[PDB]
Amino acid sequence: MDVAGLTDCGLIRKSNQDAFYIDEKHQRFFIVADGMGGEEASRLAVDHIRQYLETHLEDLQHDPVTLLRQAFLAANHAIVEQQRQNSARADMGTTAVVILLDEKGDRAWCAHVGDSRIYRWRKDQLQQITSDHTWIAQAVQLGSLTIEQARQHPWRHVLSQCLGREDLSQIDIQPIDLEPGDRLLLCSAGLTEELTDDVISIYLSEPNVQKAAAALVDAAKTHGGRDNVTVVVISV
Ligand SMILES: [Ca+2]
Ligand SMILES: [Ca+2]
Ligand SMILES: [Mg+2]
Ligand SMILES: [Mg+2]
Repeated sequence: MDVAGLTDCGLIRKSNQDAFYIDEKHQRFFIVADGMGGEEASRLAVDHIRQYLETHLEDLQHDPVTLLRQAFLAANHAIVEQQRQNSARADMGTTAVVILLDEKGDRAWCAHVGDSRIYRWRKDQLQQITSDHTWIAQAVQLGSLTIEQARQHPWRHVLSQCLGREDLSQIDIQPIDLEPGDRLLLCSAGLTEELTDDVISIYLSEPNVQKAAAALVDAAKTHGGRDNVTVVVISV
């Protein structure tokens, strides 16, 4: 498999509070986080999830749901501890999206908290796997609010879940089976606020994943680059 990752401050923001990690050694897991002390929070999330998976993958890869829940909870606690040991950054928080591949490499466990996304691409069609933890997306799902005005709503990106909360309740985890030639995309909402799914799907069709990742970021900036933007692209 091939993988590429890229983060960019974008054209407007003063600093980049997104972070990411790719397991380049063994290609087992991939992480993107979007902070909001947001830089501390996203860095804690990425580091703690990485270290937890590195440590427990061997023992727990047979129970990926428990492994992922425990990794996310470790990150959550680390952020909450720093909130307590820090009045200034008392409300710091971050999203996270994680893919953990099984040993064989043709199943991706997708885990997330927040409005960063995982997508799967296949033969020029793109599917969003994760459902945003936003008050707005919850409306579209269970009630009155179309994707039409939801994508236009001003509270579009207010989070209903984030890492860094004592009362973290929801960690969404689901498996997806993979076929050769599939692409997986982990991204912060800096990408999807600028690029429609149709546009994203085109850049993902670029055979070279390093080129696809760079093109996605460049495209997000050419479209306005209003926020930090991070992508990880995996070719199966
Ligand atoms: Ca942010
Ligand atoms: Ca954001
Ligand atoms: Mg097959
Ligand atoms: Mg724009």
